[PDB]
Amino acid sequence: CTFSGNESKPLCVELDEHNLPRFPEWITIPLVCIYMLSTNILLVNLLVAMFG
Amino acid sequence: YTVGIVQENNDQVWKFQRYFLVQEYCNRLNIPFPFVVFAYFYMVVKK
Ligand SMILES: CC(C)CCC[C@@H](C)[C@H]1CC[C@H]2[C@@H]3CC=C4C[C@@H](OC(=O)CCC(=O)O)CC[C@]4(C)[C@H]3CC[C@]12C
Ligand SMILES: FC(F)(F)c1ccccc1-c1cc(C(F)(F)F)c2[nH]c(C3=NOC4(CCCCC4)C3)nc2c1
Repeated sequence: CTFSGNESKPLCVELDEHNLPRFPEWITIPLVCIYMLSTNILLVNLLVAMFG
Repeated sequence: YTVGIVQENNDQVWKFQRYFLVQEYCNRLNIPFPFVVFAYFYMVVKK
């Protein structure tokens, strides 16, 4: 990560008063789980069925 | 299997929902939304 946009890297995550990341894992992880489940598995199988 | 089964009864349900949506839009002020608020004012003046 880069705190400033000088480098060709993704911007660093926001930090709190202490120098530790500020986002909550208990929100992000379920989000990614649901997204992967919907995209990788369900949608592709639905496409297979419609093609058939 | 489910897609093969429920295909015949899908367009009929969609036509029913289409009636619902069309009547919702017709039973409406039929004004573009970003100015529709004015109507809500003007109309509430009369009502
Ligand atoms: C219903 C279907 C589509 C989703 C099921 C997928 C599960 C694997 C997800 C659902 C709820 C998720 C959990 C909700 C909350 C947490 C706590 C989290 O731990 C923390 O990061 C806490 C951070 C802190 O303590 O500060 C780890 C993931 C976990 C078990 C998540 C991991 C993945 C879980 C079990
Ligand atoms: F084939 C398919 F469509 F997957 C599907 C097949 C069979 C039964 C249900 C679904 C379905 C339908 C919808 C809906 F039609 F209702 F949208 C879904 N929506 C979502 C998600 N919502 O938001 C997410 C993306 C944005 C971030 C949060 C997670 C995924 N997963 C769905 C699964």
